[PDB]
Amino acid sequence: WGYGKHNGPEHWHKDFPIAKGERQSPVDIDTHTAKYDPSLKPLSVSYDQATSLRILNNGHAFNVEFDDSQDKAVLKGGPLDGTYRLIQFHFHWGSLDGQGSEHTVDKKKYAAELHLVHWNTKYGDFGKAVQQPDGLAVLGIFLKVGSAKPGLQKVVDVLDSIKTKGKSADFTNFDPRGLLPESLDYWTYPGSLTTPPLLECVTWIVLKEPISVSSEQVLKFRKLNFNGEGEPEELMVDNWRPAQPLKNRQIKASFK
Ligand SMILES: NS(=O)(=O)c1ccc(C(=O)NCCCCNCS)cc1
Ligand SMILES: [Hg+2]
Ligand SMILES: [Zn+2]
Repeated sequence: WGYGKHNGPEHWHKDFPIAKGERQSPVDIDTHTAKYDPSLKPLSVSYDQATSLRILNNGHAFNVEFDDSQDKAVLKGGPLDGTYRLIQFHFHWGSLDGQGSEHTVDKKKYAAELHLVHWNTKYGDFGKAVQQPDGLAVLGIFLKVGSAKPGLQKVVDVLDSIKTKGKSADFTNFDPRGLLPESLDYWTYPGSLTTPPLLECVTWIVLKEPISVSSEQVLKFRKLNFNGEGEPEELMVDNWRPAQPLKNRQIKASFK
């Protein structure tokens, strides 16, 4: 599977039937139809004792992995019940600034979108979490083009080393707090993974406030390769899945 005409999102259903399920992601967030929910508690993002380990190019994006063998960088509060451990984070971006985010706000697409992945600790491990309806919590954050995001340059500078599919490199002491916007106001709804196996186990928390990154910083994302070393070069761009039908679901807001 991939993002090409012949193996892109419109073909995924052939191997992963759930692609046409009842709670798939991403989706369009209709701000006026969203319901401000007063019962929603505050989001509690605790990244102070976080430990990054490696950065890897998996052929569809690059993942910064974290040591989740202890509660070090966790997510809780908001719509969640229980603690979720941060396992990794990746992005989805476009070939042009006007596209790239998976989720959209009133049909508006951003240049990229960050996914901080967390799994519910009551299920023992990531593999067990994906066998549960409330197994994962992904914190989504939109990227717009403007000023440079300082907390992003360490990531951007390492991309030279992970150009092709399969490469990785040590990436310790990275602080994910530098990728968070000032506000934690969010939209929340029950969805899925946006890439196969597309399992429906995610409680999506998409933040209202976007972060800014320079034009220079996004380009470097576009220099990565989908292919491995010694194969025709395919620039890793447009690695995003379009909005899916909302169906019998309502998006709730933490603000008004
Ligand atoms: N895009 S996202 O943040 O929603 C997202 C987050 C995590 C994964 C992930 O871990 N996929 C690997 C599936 C392993 C489970 N074995 C099932 S067959 C995918 C998408
Ligand atoms: Hg699930
Ligand atoms: Zn993702």
